[PDB]
Amino acid sequence: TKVITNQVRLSFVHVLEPHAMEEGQEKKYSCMLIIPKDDKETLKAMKEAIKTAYEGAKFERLKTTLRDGDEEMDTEERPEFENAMFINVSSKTKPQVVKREDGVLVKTDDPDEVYSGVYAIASINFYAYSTAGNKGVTAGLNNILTLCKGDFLGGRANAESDFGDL
Repeated sequence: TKVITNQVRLSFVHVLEPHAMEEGQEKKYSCMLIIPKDDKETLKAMKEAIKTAYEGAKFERLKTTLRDGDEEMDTEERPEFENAMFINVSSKTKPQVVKREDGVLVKTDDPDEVYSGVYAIASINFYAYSTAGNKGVTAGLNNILTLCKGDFLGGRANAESDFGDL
């Protein structure tokens, strides 16, 4: 079940303080990992973990949270997804978030080191769910190593948002 990625890019970053996805829900810690499709190693490991979660709990019809950037996103609007897979990972408890300093790991909560767009190594853990007969395999967030580089991925609201009322 458990994967330690190579380099990925973080987006929708809520690892330092928890956030409610939707109104009324429990606040959680979460982020999106964007994984280059070049990274067979990480994606195979994910595949294998997903398999194991399924094993331990009809496969071809198995719902999972590992998604295809090029297929699901418009990569001219959102180029961070170009040629990438992506996965939203969540944790009810606070993950450890660290960086390397003089070769040792220390915690950081600097918003300049931990931000949407930053590159990182992440540990996650896949597991089976079943919620109001919503069934499948998902992944929990464990910890993050921020590599303290990458351009900021800023929120941009959509047209329906900007223009929808009038």
